[PDB]
This record gives sequence, C-alpha cells and structure tokens, in this order.
Amino acid sequence: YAWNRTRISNCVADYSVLYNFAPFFAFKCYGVSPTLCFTNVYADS
Amino acid sequence: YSKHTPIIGRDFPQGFSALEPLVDLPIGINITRFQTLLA
Amino acid sequence: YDYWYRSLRKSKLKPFERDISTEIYQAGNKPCKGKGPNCYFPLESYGFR
Repeated sequence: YAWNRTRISNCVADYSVLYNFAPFFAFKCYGVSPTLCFTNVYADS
Repeated sequence: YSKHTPIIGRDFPQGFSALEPLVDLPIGINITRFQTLLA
Repeated sequence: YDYWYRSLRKSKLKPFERDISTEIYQAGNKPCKGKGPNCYFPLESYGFR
C-alpha cells in the first residue's frame, strides 16, 4: 500500500502535471477522466 | 421540407408559398457542411 | 470483450447522436499520433464475467 498518502489535506489539486511527470500506458478512471472537489484524495501506490 | 412551384420561364414572380413537411430521417449524425451532387 | 464503450472524447454528445469512431484521442498536452505517452485508444471493453 506504499503508505496511503492522504493527498487532499487542504489544497489546489492540479492533475495536469501528471502528464508532465512521466509517459504513461494506463489511466483508467471510474469517475471523470478530464479532472472537482472531492474532500478526500486517499492516494496510494 | 419541400415545395414544387409550377408558377415567367426564368424571372421570379416575387410570390409567396409554404413548404409542406416531406420526410423525417432519424440519422443522428453531426452535420456541419454539405455539398451538392451534379451529373 | 465484444462490447466497447467510449471513455474519452473531446466534447459532450447531443441527444440521440452516435459516435462510431476509433480515431486516437490525445489526453495530454504534448502532441502525439497513434498510441503513445499522451495518446490513448478512445474505446475500452468490459470483460463481463
């Protein structure tokens, strides 16, 4: 679970930087692929 | 919609008539441009 | 995997429109063509089990 960082804390979440981070082969969203206020992020890896 | 006006071989009479509905096509395709077809 | 669903599109559909197209969709900022770092196939299947 690589630490389950709770990303949300409080802050502006800019998701477009993720395309700049690395080339990807998968990005499967069950919500909205072009990305809202969600209160919690609960990121893990 | 269409009208046939047998109505002055070339000149316009500056008349007035309505087009009755003719055909309903349930295609569902995005249309932004069109072209005519000539023989 | 016979049933395909669209997950990525440039804009929303209008009522009763169809979009039978496989053209590669660019999701990221860097221009690309074909499959690649910022280019995804617009359709995905649900392997119903």
